[PDB]
Amino acid sequence: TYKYVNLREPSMDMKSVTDRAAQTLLWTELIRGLGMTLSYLFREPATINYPFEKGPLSPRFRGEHALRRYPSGEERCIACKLCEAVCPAQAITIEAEPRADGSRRTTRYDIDMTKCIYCGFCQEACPVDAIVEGPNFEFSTETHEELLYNKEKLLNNGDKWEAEIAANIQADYLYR
Amino acid sequence: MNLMLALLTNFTLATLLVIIAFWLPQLNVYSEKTSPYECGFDPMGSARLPFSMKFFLVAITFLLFDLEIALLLPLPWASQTANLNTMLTMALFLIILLAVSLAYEWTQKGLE
Amino acid sequence: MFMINILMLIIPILLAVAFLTLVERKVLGYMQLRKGPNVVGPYGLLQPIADAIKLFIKEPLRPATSSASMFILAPIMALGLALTMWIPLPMPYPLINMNLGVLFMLAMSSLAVYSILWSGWASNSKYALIGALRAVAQTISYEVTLAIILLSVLLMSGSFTLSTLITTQEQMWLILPAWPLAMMWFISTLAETNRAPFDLTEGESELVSGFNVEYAAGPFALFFMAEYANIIMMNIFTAILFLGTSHNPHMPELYTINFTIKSLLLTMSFLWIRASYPRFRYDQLMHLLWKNFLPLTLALCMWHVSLPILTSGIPPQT
Amino acid sequence: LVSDGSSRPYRCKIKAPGFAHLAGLDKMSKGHMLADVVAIIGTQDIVFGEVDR
Amino acid sequence: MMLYIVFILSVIFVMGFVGFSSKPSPIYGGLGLIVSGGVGCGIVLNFGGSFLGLMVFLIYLGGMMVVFGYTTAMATEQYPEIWLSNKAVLGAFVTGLLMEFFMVYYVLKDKEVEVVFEFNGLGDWVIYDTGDSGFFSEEAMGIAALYSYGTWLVIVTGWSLLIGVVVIMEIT
Amino acid sequence: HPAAHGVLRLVMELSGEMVRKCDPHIGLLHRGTEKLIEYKTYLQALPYFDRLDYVSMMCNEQAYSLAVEKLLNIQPPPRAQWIRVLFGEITRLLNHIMAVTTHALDIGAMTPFFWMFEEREKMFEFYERVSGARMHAAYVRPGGVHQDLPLGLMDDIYEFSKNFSLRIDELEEMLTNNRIWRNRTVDIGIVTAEDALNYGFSGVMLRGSGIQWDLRKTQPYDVYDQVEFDVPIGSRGDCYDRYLCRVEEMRQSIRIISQCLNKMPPGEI
Amino acid sequence: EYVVAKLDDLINWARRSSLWPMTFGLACCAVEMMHMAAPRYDMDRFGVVFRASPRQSDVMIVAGTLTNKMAPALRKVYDQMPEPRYVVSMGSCANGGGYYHYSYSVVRGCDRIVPVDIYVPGCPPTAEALLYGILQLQKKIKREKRLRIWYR
Amino acid sequence: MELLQVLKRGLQQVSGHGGLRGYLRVLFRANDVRVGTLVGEDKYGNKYYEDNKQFFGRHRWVIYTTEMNGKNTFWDVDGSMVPPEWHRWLHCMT
Ligand code: SF4
Ligand code: SF4
Ligand code: SF4
Repeated sequence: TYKYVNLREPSMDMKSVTDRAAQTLLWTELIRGLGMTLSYLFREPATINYPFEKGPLSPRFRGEHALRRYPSGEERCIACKLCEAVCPAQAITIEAEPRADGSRRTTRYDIDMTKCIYCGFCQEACPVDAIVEGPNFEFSTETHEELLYNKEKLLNNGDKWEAEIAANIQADYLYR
Repeated sequence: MNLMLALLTNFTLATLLVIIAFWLPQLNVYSEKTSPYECGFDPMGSARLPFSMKFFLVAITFLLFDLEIALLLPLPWASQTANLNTMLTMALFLIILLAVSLAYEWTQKGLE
Repeated sequence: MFMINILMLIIPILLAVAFLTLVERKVLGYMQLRKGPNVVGPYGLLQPIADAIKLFIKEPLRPATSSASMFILAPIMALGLALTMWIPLPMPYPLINMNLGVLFMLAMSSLAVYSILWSGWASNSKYALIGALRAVAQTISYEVTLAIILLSVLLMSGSFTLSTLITTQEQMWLILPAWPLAMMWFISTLAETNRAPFDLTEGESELVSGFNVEYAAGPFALFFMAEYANIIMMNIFTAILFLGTSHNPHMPELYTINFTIKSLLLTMSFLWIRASYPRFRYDQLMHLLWKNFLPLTLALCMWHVSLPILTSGIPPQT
Repeated sequence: LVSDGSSRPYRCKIKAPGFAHLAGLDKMSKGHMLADVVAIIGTQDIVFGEVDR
Repeated sequence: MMLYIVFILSVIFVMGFVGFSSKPSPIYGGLGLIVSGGVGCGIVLNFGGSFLGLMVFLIYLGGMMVVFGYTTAMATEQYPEIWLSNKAVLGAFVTGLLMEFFMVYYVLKDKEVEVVFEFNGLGDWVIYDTGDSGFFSEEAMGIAALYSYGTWLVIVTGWSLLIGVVVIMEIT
Repeated sequence: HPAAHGVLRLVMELSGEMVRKCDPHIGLLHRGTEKLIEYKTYLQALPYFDRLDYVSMMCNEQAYSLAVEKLLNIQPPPRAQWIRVLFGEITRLLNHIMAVTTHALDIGAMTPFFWMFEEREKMFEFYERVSGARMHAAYVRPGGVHQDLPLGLMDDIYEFSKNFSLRIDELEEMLTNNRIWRNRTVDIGIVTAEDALNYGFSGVMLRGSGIQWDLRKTQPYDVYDQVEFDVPIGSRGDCYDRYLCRVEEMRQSIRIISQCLNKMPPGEI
Repeated sequence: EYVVAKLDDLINWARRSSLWPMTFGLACCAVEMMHMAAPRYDMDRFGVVFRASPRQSDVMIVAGTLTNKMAPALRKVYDQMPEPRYVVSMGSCANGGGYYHYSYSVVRGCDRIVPVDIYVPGCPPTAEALLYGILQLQKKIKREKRLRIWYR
Repeated sequence: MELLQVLKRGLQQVSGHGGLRGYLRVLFRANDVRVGTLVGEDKYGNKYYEDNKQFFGRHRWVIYTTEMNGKNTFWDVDGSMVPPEWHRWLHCMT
């Protein structure tokens, strides 16, 4: 359909034009709002007082990585070379080679933490359900020699909290 | 005799404080490369300052309205007199001689 | 010990202009919904001792392209005519008694803008060159709005000195009778000293940073301490020229107590604005003075001239 | 979006404003001051990296 | 703070000039004035005339000069300079400076030398006041406000300014 | 500073005051995109559509995911679309909270920024609860929405929407009829011509200028047809009538988010 | 003797407690910088006042992606800053370039152009691992200007 | 009228909170000085108060005390210290 805005005409009669000459010359407008709508300061401030208080999130949040393990640990990753092949940024790097018993596992697993674009494509391709984006924003170290991760940085970083992780998926896994 | 004691006191804190700020680290042993990298964010800028007029008149235009409000200044001493009509009849002339001098030029300010 | 009455003035004020910078962002903090510098204080009241010390450690570059002879005599001012102007200013007892001294402010109100034209020119090209030129141009056209509307009331009080101007405002807070003028006494000092709604001189929006751009931490404390030595003075003036207190030949002290609980409210006005209004686009900025502010200021002068004469009112002075 | 009949695409050509709303600054603003041209832009809503068009 | 605090201003004033009375690259011309104007308004503030001194700051030194300085960006010189650096400017200077000095040296360096410079005595400000007096606003230029007797003096100056703008509305 | 969260360098030859010339240099952010999307598959290359602009997120990808379902002759299931209206029409509350403000931070004000972004936060949760991440979130796909939304959000959308028309009434008393702003914008940069069409402009600086057309109701998207709204229009072609669309276009959205919470049918995704 | 090492509980506590960060908006990462100065997590008034001119700063910040044509600009700006300067990159594109790392017209990494100190990792770092990345840089001044004059 | 009304909460916010000792000490840590209603058990030195459910987002808060693990004493507080359980509580994820 339509509408027409800013289409109006002044009335042009001496009952009006005072009302527009009691405005220009006496400032009866322009004190209407910012004499007032500004104050209106008397509302409670809104601030999350940071070092202590913190704000909301959701169980589907994305962040620092992990590699779980079952009960008594198997290093849940089977090195099926997938979370590697859907990765848009191509951070992941994986090198398998048959472990002594003959069950296969990894050797090098490196997520670069600069390239990773935080998809949620590597949480959703792993069929054996290993690699999982953690919910902790612990980060920010002082040397780029660092953020590159090896395998045996990840596991700890994913065994430091599994009380966080193992209780999110069981909220979220019923939807997908 | 104590005014000049209250002036050269004031500058001498100020004319001191330049050196203890500007000069003191100015001889510090840091690098301070001579490279022509300075004069921020208009790197080179080779021109004369061109004449731009409506910059100029706002000088002149003031200077003349200025004078007579020195002439206008001794009203409040002159409000104490003998015959006062020669004041009100005369005092009110300067003003209207000021305000006229507006109305003419007011046809053209340009962009001021 | 007259020399220890002076140095008791210059020093104890540099704390206000210091600790204004803190109440700058607390008051302007809660307009935004947040708290002000907090972590370092504990209350924050300890912030400005740490800030005064970061600059003068931090290296003071000069442009290779500058004329060093001007790059000193100019700031060696922005701290004089700011600290000299304070001299004859009754609270209640001024350090000097100047016979006609009210006029002496305009002498020192007029001679500061000739320290802007030096610095911005002293250095270099078009951000401080034509950028320090056209803040000259607005700073001198807001005097004619001034000296007149200062000269108006002085018909209504009799003389040029300040000891009379406490007597006449006795039981009449001189803001009733000329309240039309008083407004324009406010928008002036806010337009002249380069503060919020007409902000252009110091740049944020219209340019990068006006007139401050070159000075590194070394000299730039002075200006950033000079520009706030004008703002708390004109506003420590307005309230001797309008909202008067009641002298007390007995407890002088209760004069100043009730006096800083006014001038210190009043000031917290240039902060209570700056959160609020936008800028003028330099055309509209002067273009609104001649056309608009001025015609009245003349017209009222034709009025406060006659009102005494037409009531047998004429104030008791020479 | 062309596509060649198999898995990876062929030209994927994106157009967003910023080839119009800023094609028309030079036209629009001639005859006003400089301190307008800062406040003309803001109305088109020009936001870049989009002009990766 | 002796009795000579007047004689010490003027001979700074007289030296205030010769800076810009030769040829200094006239962005330093101003700094030859606002010193001279300043010390000039200095001398006048003795003698009792005050209002008439404190105006030169307001109407001229403060107000006028800025226009003299607001241009010389429009006429803007090419690449300014610190004066007295050159050999063209420096040569002309001293011979002026000494010419009062060598004057001021033996003008009175002794009892008297000789006649034409000997009829000016010094040091008590012999004339600089008379007796005592009453008070009117002070006595002297305290009453400088005549819209009484002076009229045909104003109304020319009052009218001569009004034409100041018309001439300058044109050639501009 | 006036980069508007971007890096352009423009050069003008002004005549003493008036500009009369401008010729900007874009190409500071190029990054080399469309040469790099021949080299990636279809579902792998999605985000590089989300990272294109910084502000509208789910409104991109709504324009890719609709350019693929076509070539596939496939439509989403019904509960798909009625998401893509709720997020699709919730990010029109983002670029209209930004372009009234981070535009008017140039005009110099403070609070209409520090006053709003208290709120533009309360929205960023709703990108985080639904899927993952702070801004760029890859959710829409070629098949309709990725995964279902939690138990919740419909008491955090409703509870949040009925508060919001007040906030947008603190950007009005603070702006419209405030003079110093009215005077910074009226009759400024007026293109009323049929060049304002001839250049092929898109929506606003159209619809705010007269000539009347919009691609939401002249073409359907994904069931967009079944909800009612009116397209604000402007009087004269200046800026301050391209502002006034972007208020009356934030007061239309809260009609649809309010109209679209009642209809979402159960079904797959 | 010991006065020096007690003096650096002043000067090495002054420079860490007032920072005047420049910022570079370029790309997505700029918006999650703004929300650090919006009132939720309130950047200023925790000691760090937000943007100033190029000359007056201490810690410049690189957001965004650095193409070829922006490199000649940065390098120059990093210089003019005074002495006590640092460079804190952020975002996955100042660390080796996000993606675009294989493109033709993107510099790879922005360490290559300047001596960068602290890093932060991810499209937008979550407006949190920013501040967490500074409370690294206010803890990365444990250094002493003693033991250069006063040992060698 | 409003001079003694709200004031009766603050004087009980002070004189009933640690007296003078347990007040200036919880203010110098931050200006968070409001005393929540309930408490919490966990864990080492770090409490969790939790407010009465009279706020949203500033209703759930925390307290750091001293030298967790090989740590500087107090005025160093970062916020990566919370035990990896409360991420399921303090962040309002659940
Ligand atoms: S997690 Fe899934 S994808 Fe990553 S390696 Fe183990 S199996 Fe292959
Ligand atoms: S996180 Fe995002 S980017 Fe890093 S690997 Fe998994 S998908 Fe590829
Ligand atoms: S991801 Fe790459 S592009 Fe998106 S913000 Fe972080 S850096 Fe800028």
